[PDB]
Amino acid sequence: CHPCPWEWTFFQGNCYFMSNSQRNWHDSITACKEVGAQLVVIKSAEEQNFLQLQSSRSNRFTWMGLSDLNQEGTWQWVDGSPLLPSFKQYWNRGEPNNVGEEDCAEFSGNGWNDDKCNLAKFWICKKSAASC
Ligand SMILES: [NH3+]Cc1cn([C@@H]2[C@@H](O[C@H]3C[C@H](C(=O)NCc4ccc(CO)cc4)[C@@H](C(=O)NCc4ccc(CO)cc4)C[C@@H]3OCCCl)O[C@H](CO)[C@@H](O)[C@@H]2O)nn1
Ligand SMILES: [Ca+2]
Ligand SMILES: [Ca+2]
Ligand SMILES: [Ca+2]
Ligand SMILES: [Cl-]
Ligand SMILES: [Cl-]
Ligand SMILES: [Cl-]
Repeated sequence: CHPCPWEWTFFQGNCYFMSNSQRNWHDSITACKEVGAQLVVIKSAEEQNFLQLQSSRSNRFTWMGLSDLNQEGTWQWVDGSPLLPSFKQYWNRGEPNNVGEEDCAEFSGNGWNDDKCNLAKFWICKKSAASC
C-alpha cells in the first residue's frame, strides 16, 4: 500500500505529478485525466506554497488548473469552483492582465501569471492519496 503512484510526490493527503516535459494547457488537462488525475487545483495556502516552490526553485513555468477561458475575468478552477478572494494575493504584481488574450494560469517566479493557453509549459497533476 503506497499512498501514491510511483514517482508521484505525496503532500498532505494528495499525490502530485510534476511533468518533465512541456504541453499547452488543454493537452496538460488531457495528460492529467489519462492518469486519473486533475491539472492541479489549489485548495489551501500550504498547498500553494508547496506548488509555487517547485517552480520558483526549478525556474520552470508550470500550468495549474485555473482558467478564464469560459468568461473573461472570471477565474475558475477546472473542478468548477471559483477563485476565492483570499487567493488573489498569489497573482504576481500587475496580474492577471489578459495581455494578448491570456486565459490560463501558470506558476511563474514567486506567484501566478495569466499566459496564453497554446504555449508549451510544464504541468502538475493532482489526485487523492490511497488509504493505508
Ligand atoms: N511565464 C512567461 C511570462 C509571460 N509573461 C507575459 C509577458 O508578456 C509580454 C510579452 C508578450 C509576448 O509573448 N511577446 C512576444 C515575444 C515572444 C518572445 C520574445 C522573446 O524574444 C519576445 C517577444 C507580449 C504579447 O503578448 N504580445 C502579443 C499581443 C498581441 C495583441 C495585443 C493586443 O490585443 C496584445 C499583445 C506582451 C508583453 O509585452 C510586454 C513588453 Cl515586451 O509579460 C507580462 C508581464 O509584463 C505578462 O503579464 C505576460 O503574461 N510573463 N511571464
Ligand atoms: Ca478568452
Ligand atoms: Ca483572460
Ligand atoms: Ca499575464
Ligand atoms: Cl506532508
Ligand atoms: Cl512528463
Ligand atoms: Cl520539495
